[PDB]
Amino acid sequence: GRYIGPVCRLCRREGVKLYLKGERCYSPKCAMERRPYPPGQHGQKRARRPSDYAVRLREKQKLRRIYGISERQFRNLFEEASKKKGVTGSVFLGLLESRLDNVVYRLGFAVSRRQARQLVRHGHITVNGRRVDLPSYRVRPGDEIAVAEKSRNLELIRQNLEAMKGRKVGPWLSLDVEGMKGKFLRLPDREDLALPVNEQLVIEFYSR
Amino acid sequence: PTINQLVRKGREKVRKKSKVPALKGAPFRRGVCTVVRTVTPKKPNSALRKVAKVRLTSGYEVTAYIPGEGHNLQEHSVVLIRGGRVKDLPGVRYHIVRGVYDAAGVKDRKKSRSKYGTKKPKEA
Amino acid sequence: PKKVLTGVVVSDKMQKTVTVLVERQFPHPLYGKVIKRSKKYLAHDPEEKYKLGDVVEIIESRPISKRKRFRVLRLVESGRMDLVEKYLIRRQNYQSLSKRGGKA
Amino acid sequence: MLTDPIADMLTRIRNATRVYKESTDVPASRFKEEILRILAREGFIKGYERVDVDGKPYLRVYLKYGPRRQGPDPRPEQVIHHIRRISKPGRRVYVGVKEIPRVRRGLGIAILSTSKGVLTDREARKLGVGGELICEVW
Amino acid sequence: RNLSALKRHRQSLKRRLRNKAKKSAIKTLSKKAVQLAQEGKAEEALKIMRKAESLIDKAAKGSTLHKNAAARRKSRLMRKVRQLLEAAGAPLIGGGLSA
Amino acid sequence: MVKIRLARFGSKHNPHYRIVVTDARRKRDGKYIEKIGYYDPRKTTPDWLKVDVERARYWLSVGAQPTDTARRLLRQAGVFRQE
RNA sequence: CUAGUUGGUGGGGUAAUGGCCCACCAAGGCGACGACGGGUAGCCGGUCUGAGAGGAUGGCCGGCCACAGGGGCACUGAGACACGGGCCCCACUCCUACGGGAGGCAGCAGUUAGGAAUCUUCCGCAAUGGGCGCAAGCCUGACGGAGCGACGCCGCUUGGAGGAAGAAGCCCUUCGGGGUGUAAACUCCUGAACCCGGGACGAAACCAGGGCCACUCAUACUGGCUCUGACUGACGGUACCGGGGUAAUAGCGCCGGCCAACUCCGUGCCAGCAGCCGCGGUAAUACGGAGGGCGCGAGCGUUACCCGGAUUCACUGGGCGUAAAGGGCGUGUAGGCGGCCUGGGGCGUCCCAUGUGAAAGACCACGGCUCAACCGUGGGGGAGCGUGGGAUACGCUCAGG
Repeated sequence: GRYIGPVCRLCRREGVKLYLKGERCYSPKCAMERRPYPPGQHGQKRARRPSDYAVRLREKQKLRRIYGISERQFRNLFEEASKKKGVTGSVFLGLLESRLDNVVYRLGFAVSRRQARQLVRHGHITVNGRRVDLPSYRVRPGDEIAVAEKSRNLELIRQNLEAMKGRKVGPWLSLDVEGMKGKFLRLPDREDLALPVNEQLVIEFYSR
Repeated sequence: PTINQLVRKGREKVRKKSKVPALKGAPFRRGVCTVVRTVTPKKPNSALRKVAKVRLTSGYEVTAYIPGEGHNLQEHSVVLIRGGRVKDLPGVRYHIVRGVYDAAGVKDRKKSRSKYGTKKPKEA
Repeated sequence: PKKVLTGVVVSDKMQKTVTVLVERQFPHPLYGKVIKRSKKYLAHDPEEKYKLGDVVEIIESRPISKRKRFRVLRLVESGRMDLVEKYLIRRQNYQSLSKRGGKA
Repeated sequence: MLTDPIADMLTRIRNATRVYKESTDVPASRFKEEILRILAREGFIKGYERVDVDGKPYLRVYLKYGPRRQGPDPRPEQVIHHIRRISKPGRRVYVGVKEIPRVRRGLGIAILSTSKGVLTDREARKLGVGGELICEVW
Repeated sequence: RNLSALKRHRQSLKRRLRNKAKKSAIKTLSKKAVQLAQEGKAEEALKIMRKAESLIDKAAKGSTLHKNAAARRKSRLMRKVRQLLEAAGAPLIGGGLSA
Repeated sequence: MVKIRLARFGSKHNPHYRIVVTDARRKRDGKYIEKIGYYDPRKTTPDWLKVDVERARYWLSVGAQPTDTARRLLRQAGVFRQE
């Protein structure tokens, strides 16, 4: 079971904003607002010069907690992105962004990555018609990711797809807010993501 | 060594020697207590380390440490040995597994209970 | 193909049989240098033809006796004890290196 | 005795260049001359020429160096930074055309001796052949 | 218990006996002949040899001698016989003997 | 006796046979003499039965005796149609 | 170390060569290039690790061998020295009217003993395949399945959004306050479990009626094609589809350094921790609890063992003045190595073709299960060795100088 526990506390430990809640993580309350110091009895105390490990560790934990994924699954993606041709760093990020549950989030259906995970899980999602309830499902280029008809009437889905009016979409995506459809055009490139991550250190961490 | 020498005598592969003849190269061995003495430390350290002579099913008669604040081991108590020496007690090469057979777990152990085999206390 | 080999007759001490000393070469499987080993075959010599010192071609045959599966196909070059010597001299060092020691 | 003529030559060369000799003699042998041919062509030595020392045949090897330098130790960079014997008596080394090494990522060479003559690793690969791996230069 | 295919053993014993009986006849005649050639008596030495030859080939008919087992027997026989007959023999009947 | 038969190679509930030329005595999933086709019982794909009729005919050419089901598949790929 | 020992001649036996076996003759065979003896081993495609070289490994699956309570033996057969066939001996078990009889799971399942430890006395012959039969069909603990045991791998579950300058409890405090913490409470949505309905692939042959071909004198056999053709599922009413529907297993290790994670309290060289260095004798980030934190998540941690780190046996890839390491010196055997020129040979060496290198695995590509793990198809690379052809610089050999 992927984490499930206080989350704005991770935002804090990474001393960087993490959108693990979609909304609110804007309204002066992501906590990273007037309280960006780590959680716990020591948060306010001065921080010491981190060790090379600490740095590589913290960097990976970030990139990972961003997609609310287990180390177990995370690692396998990485070792997969290591074998396949091309700059491991980005190739890795490509695969992370190809998770059906991520895409859903990326396409505005869900407000957060967690929410999207559930929508996919509870069947409210489609992939070329056939429904898919596997969050780890890998979306390929040229796949329509529509909202389940039976759910198209769901209060939740109508709100999000509403506010989704106007909101642009990643250059590797595209969506028809009408039939609540969207397409995975291509694998995003490192540039396409504004991730507060340095895969450089993530690769190095799995080097040790 | 010359190449021709290497061809003649060649390199000798290193052999490691066990540090735990718990025989059968087993993970654990059960034995019977004989003496529940109490040795004294070495070089600097000082105290009353609780030890126990054990007659293993492996045919060996050994000395084993008894971890924990307080134990309940006696003369003929059945026990399980897990291997692991004790830096201060020359001659003790294995620890006794607490929570198995006759060795009761440590009472009032609220932390590293996995070791000291003590069940989870029910928080009132 | 019935295997054919070439060696020297290092022994004519038996009846209708001779000891051919076939030499062989090859690269050491790990250190690569070309090493050179050798083996003795007892070959069938009916005519009692072949003599000590002869270079002969041995041919894989049907068993003739236990420890004897080769027949002297033919003679390649007669007389040349320079080879028998090595073989004998080597047998001679054996005459020691035990509780005493081999000459020089 | 002179155990390895080829190795003797690479060393004479390594030795002379380290002190910046202009020339440098090495007893002549068809084979050694064959090697020098490559050394020149690959531009490692100004060139070489037959000569007679004390009546016996030798090969003058005209050494080549970089230009003078700045700061302390104005000694020129060597053109022959390296030059090591590989196949050696009592440890011969032969390679198939698929095993011909790629010296210094291509910036260096390797002189082989093939049944097609003495060639450099590139030449050998072209002619698709292998053979005793004489040396390595870069 | 009871693996009714005991029958196999049951039959093995018969066959064993049937074979055993063919061979002993074979050996007896073989010597019989060799010994006649031995003593130089041409005619009867061959006469018997032919029987031996026959029994042998018949033994190879079913699975008694079978194979080259039969061949070996015949050759070792006709050989021994013709040679021993070199005592002023002159193979009369020349039965099992291509003169 | 040499046969032409099926060899279970699928997985639980996902059977996939291999029309094979083996000796009657081997495990059904043992070492065969040659592969000459494959068969997907559940036609999970448009290509659920290849047969290389060329080879089959060769094996039959010399005693290969097909299991019934094997023959029925060989017939489908017209190994017998003699038109 | 060894006399059937090494060879020979004649002979036996075999499908067949052969001291395989025998008679006679000769005077042998093996070893330091390790005979003989002792120990260990079932061996192998592969597997784990490793940058590689290499190291370790060979259980599951496939190939070979060996054994069948232990030892020996043959019969019958195409084939056995024959797990569920036979004979004798071995001790043991059982029946005995005490003379004498009967037995032998290293097959599936199961029992018992031993052990830290290893399953159902299950379903089925439907599928694969196998034995007999013309066929119908019979047999099939092989097999196909279900069951027990995160024992391993893979997948998933144990909610989502909002929600205070921030409840209470608990912890710390410079007593101002800080922390647990949007966490909770609560609101709304979502809705695993669970309920209701539908309900599968795997099965098409073998073989109900009709039509037709090949062979044939035949409308007698035999074989085939085809059509409308029919029967058959253990798993299982399971997967899956549709509708309804509840916020609803966690956890485990660690926070002195190596090593990511610190405060209070208790304890007082005690009780305890401990992989190493070490920690505890009144301020302990090292013992016990708590708060907080770090890691990972039916997972987490320990023990054991292998490699990695360990270039710590060094071929890749190390060394020997003083750190461990030159034998005290010579003479020389075997062996390793080889001045200049020419010619022959082509053994090493290099090239080409060809054969073999199994399958599985590894690599790349595409494909199947919602992904993946897993699996399918295809392709490429690959040492080594056999065969034919070729080259001749170097090494070797021969001849000459």
